[PDB]
Amino acid sequence: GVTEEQVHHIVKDALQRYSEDRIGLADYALESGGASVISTRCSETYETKTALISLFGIPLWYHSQSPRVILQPDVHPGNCWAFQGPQGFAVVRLSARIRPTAVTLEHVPKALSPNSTISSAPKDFAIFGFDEDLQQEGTLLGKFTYDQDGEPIQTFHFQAPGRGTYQVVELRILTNWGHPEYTCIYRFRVHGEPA
Amino acid sequence: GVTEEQVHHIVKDALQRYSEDRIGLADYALESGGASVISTRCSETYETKTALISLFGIPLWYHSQSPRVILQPDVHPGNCWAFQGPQGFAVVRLSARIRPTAVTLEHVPKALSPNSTISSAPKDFAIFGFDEDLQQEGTLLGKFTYDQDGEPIQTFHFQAPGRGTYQVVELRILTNWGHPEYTCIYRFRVHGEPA
Amino acid sequence: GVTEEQVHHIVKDALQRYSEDRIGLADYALESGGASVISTRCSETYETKTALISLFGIPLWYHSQSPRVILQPDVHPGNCWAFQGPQGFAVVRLSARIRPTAVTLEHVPKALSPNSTISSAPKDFAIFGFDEDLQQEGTLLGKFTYDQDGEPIQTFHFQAPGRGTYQVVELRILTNWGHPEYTCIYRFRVHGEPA
Amino acid sequence: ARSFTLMLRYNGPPPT
Amino acid sequence: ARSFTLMLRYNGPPPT
Amino acid sequence: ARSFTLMLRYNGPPPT
Ligand SMILES: [K+]
Ligand SMILES: [K+]
Ligand SMILES: [K+]
Repeated sequence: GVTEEQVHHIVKDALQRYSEDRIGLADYALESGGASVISTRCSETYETKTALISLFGIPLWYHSQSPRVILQPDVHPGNCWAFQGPQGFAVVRLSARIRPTAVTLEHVPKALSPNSTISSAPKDFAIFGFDEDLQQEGTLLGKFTYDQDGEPIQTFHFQAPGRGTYQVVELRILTNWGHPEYTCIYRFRVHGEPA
Repeated sequence: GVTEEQVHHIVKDALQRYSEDRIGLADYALESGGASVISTRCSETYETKTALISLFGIPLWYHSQSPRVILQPDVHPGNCWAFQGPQGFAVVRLSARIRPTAVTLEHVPKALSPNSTISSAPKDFAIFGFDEDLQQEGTLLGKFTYDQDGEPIQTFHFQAPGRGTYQVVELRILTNWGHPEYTCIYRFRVHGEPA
Repeated sequence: GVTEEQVHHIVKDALQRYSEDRIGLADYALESGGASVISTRCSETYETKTALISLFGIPLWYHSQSPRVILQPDVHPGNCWAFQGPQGFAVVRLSARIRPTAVTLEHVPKALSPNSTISSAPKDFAIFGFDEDLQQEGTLLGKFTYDQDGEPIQTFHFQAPGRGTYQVVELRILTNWGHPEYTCIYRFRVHGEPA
Repeated sequence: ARSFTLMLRYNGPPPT
Repeated sequence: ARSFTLMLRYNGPPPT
Repeated sequence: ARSFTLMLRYNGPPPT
């Protein structure tokens, strides 16, 4: 069997990986590290008018989540960017120019969702890189599928990665898991090798 | 004994439950998921005037935690709503109409508190449901006691739950654990079955 | 070997310590618990002008992290206070007057940093206590070194602690781990015995 | 000056 | 009144 | 325009 000291080592290593942003890979799309969205190059935000911000009871304005939130680590239910329908896109200026090796997408767990269903999750998606920061025509880096029956956090490795560098990338959502009104993106990460 | 593979499975399952809001139950009182307080139907906030917000050194206004914070997941010391004395109440519009099956209350751990005491914690409490959203007379769903000697997060199952649905609920604090000035509520959750 | 029940107990205890601010010691420098910086007595903030806040596309102001963030628990990359060069200091009014017994410093993990290097981390540092809250001449409580090859969170026990009390303390950074432009402080904690 | 809070009210579920 | 967000744009890395 | 921060100062402990 295993010894007591061995069990403690296994637990220590597991919690250290947990504390390293769960997956232990640097994220060049993290907003606090220097990444940002290019708002004019994202899908229109799904505006719902169900959340009202006020002062002293007097109405003010509606509350909605902007594309910035896909670059932010809080992923409690509703801390997600929504666009209308099952196709949408977001363009991100990474914090540094890198050779991308993987991306990570996550969604809220089924256990924290009504009826244990996450139909607003992205399904098929594609990642594009823009060699020149201001060019409008991107290069396909990879196509993947977020598995609604998989772990909440899923990492996707570029199958045959072609080592040039990029600082501007696009997350293009092609389908969702069946929600008839919107698609929700909780957090998008980009991993790779710096210069 | 146990095998190495078995230890890894146990740790994996434990961290997955940890990541699912610690308890793996959807929370219909979570603000980001669509819940909100009815401010005119909560206790007056304990206002202390010890926290001053300013700009360039010029005084501005006092900082205090509103009842919204009981619907928010950050539970570091002081990220709690306080009311004066040992009796108080908060009314919450849940994110959906549900059949309530349990509630969860948590407090800061003794280890993070001076003298390892949490006398501001709620003690005896009761949960009421308001069948019609605008009615002022509630139905008792259950009476429980938060155990200051128990785990920081405590879940309470409605002992004989009587399946109608509610969207408006009240947390009524009847006693606290002895603090002579105030009672502090860190986070309140409501669990149940949607329609 | 170990039994299955024993493995579960080990994991339960480990996750409980994890949840208690990782180290299970009360932090009298935590801002939400009542601590605050004395801004006129900290180093000038390193202002970079690379982060621009705007509205509807119209420029507004630059975004920079103030010394308050060393008293805040979010330690994702960039959620740190920076000063110019390898020497700097911050003065903190603790939430209560205590007899200090230890301090804790943490930095972002190497795994989440480009090239697995953290040269902006503090290296040698010293802690001073100010017996009278308004005095300008401090008493040395201890000198320590943050180990860039150690665990991200490091706790330092005052080797021969001399039991008077203090509410105002200074973190004085003497060297860093080699970054040629700035030093980054992610979070500073102070532990001890209340009155 | 006085104390203070933005208030948030939902009349329907936000996207999740 | 209308919806809303502060926008954040970097033109270089912040301190980390 | 210039840089920026709200400042928070305590003169006594908040509720915990
Ligand atoms: K997010
Ligand atoms: K809270
Ligand atoms: K911080």
